[PDB]
Amino acid sequence: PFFPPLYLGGPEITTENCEREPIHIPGSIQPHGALLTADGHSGEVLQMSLNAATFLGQEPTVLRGQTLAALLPEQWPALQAALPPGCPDALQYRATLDWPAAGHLSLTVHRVGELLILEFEPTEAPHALRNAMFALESAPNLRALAEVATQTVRELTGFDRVMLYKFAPDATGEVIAEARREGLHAFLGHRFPASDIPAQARALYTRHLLRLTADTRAAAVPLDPVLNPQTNAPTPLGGAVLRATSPMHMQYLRNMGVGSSLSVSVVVGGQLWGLIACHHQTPYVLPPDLRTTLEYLGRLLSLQVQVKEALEH
Amino acid sequence: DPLPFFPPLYLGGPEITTENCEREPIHIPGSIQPHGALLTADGHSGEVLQMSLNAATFLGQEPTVLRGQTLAALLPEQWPALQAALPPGCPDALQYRATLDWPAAGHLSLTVHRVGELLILEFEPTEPHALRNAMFALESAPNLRALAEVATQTVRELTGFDRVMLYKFAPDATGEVIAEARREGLHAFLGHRFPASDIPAQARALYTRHLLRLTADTRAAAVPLDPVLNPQTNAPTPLGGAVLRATSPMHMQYLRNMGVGSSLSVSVVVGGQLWGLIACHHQTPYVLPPDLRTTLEYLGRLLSLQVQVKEALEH
Ligand SMILES: *C/C=C1/C(=C/c2[nH]c(/C=C3[NH+]=C(/C=C4\NC(=O)C(C=C)=C4C)C(C)=C\3CCC(=O)O)c(CCC(=O)O)c2C)NC(=O)[C@H]1C
Ligand SMILES: *C/C=C1/C(=C/c2[nH]c(/C=C3[NH+]=C(/C=C4\NC(=O)C(C=C)=C4C)C(C)=C\3CCC(=O)O)c(CCC(=O)O)c2C)NC(=O)[C@H]1C
Repeated sequence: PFFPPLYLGGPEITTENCEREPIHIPGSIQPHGALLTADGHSGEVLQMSLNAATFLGQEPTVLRGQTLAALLPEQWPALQAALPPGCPDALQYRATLDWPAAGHLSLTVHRVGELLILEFEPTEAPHALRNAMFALESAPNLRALAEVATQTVRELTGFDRVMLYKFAPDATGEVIAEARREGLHAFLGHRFPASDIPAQARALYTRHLLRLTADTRAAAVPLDPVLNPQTNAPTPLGGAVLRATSPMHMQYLRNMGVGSSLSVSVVVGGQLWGLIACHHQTPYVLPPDLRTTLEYLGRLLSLQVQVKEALEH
Repeated sequence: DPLPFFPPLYLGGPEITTENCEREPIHIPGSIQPHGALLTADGHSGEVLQMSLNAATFLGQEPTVLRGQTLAALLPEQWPALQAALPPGCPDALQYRATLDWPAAGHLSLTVHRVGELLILEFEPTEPHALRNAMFALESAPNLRALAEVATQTVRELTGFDRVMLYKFAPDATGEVIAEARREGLHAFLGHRFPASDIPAQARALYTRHLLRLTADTRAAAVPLDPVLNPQTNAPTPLGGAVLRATSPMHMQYLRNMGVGSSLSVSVVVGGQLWGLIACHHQTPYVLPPDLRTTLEYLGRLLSLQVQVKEALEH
């Protein structure tokens, strides 16, 4: 099972008890965006991120009483239809708000039980994803596929290091491809132990396919209240992208000199086959539309990985 | 019985009947549909070899001035990118896409692929989160039928076609409409099954490699290539990879009896085999711009993944 979260008085994590930290309920978000939680029937704002006022331009109390109906007039019916009660929590709906305070905000929503979870991020507004698509499909073999993948992500994103990391039967990992800026250590062809990705994370990532950490020195921003009023229990945030990262992982990233990280699941036959992993040496907020392209590449790559191992076995 | 291709009409081959369908060489019609323009050019030197007769009106240049320059002089910014994305020896399914600003014709969608030592270049006029939301809605479908229904309804909402079907093949190559989303007043095709000779066996081999094709006007005349034969070889030009390829006149007649003016279709390919077809009908002529087609090409890949995922939850 899991320990209780810190903010509920559970034990601090060490390298003895990695497999039991409760990552999906850290009660906080990364600061490049804002998070609200709302009631699925009334649309009543229940929890908000302490930085909401920044992105939404709203007096702190005004929000925690208001309703999505009133708060997002055009979006609120779309949310009802898009996310019916009973739908999986992996289902996301996104729209773009041309919001008064901040030019354009990206809105992504999904439902956990009776709770909707809204995330707000700055956004903006050609053929590389189509070109990348055919380039993945014309690769002769798994090795060539892997090199095209990492190189494509690197040209689309500018990350300093993009690796394709591949799982072995006993959760042992290996870097089979890597595109990187000049002058970095090379992680190509290395293997790492199975505890580097603990079992409770491996389950979450077969379900939700993208996660990121935009700044490894930034402090988390708490939800308020931290417990869901509906349940007086921790809000599950496993599916939110703004979800705050475990401090045990952020400490490992600083020991490496990494300012920003992103990763994408490659799920083959209902099992996590590997990851597209991105390093950057400095902080880096990847804009939602660009992330969506990596989301597409994850499904493309997942399909082609199966095609290409089939022509070996 | 499977039989090898007739020579094309313009090399003295016979005309086609219900008796010799599987023998029409559909990959070398020697012509394009008129809503765009097609050039061919030597893979290495860049010399322009063939062009469709209509290429003057889409590119605003005399045919002889166009043929007298190399791609390095006609598309200076694109030629080096053309060389890097389509190296010699690469498969003919590998495509490269770029948008152009052309003086006379506005914004131009350039799609390139290579066949042998020949670069084929197609030019078409080109013009929020629907795809992303569509992607998530496809993956949360409980089951195959739900998935079929979401897919055909998404595709209609994105294109507006009168009738969008998901057509699934059986082991003996018969087919059955397993889902459709159609316009009020149209008669359903849901549940009908059709014989194996409705898609002949030379077309099934073509449709596993190239994944999307379309007829924009069932009543337009084809636009010839000029010259019709490749000066490289004095053999016909492989146009099998070209979305601008003109359609067999046999199939264009079947559609006019149906009252159909426009046709599009996307292959769903599973385990290296053609699992089925996303098929779209329209009663009037109808041209879908290339960036919109790209969204359909993405969905055809996503659906192929999702179908496997759904079938494996089924034993
Ligand atoms: C006592 C627990 C430890 C631990 C926990 C932990 N690790 C993750 C996530 C990841 N760890 C990864 C391992 C690597 N990243 C690299 O860059 C390299 C080498 C180049 C390795 C071997 C990876 C790829 C992830 C994925 C997450 C991501 O995208 O960054 C978590 C999950 C945190 C969360 O879900 O919020 C946790 C709890 N890691 C250890 O090394 C031990 C000390
Ligand atoms: C003697 C040859 C005949 C023939 C030729 C032919 N047919 C195709 C391609 C297709 N035929 C299809 C059949 C149907 N279309 C429909 O709308 C329905 C029912 C709703 C059916 C049963 C389909 C789906 C295709 C694929 C292409 C498309 O969807 O438009 C070809 C290939 C054309 C080419 O690649 O250039 C050919 C040569 N059809 C016959 O029925 C016989 C008489």
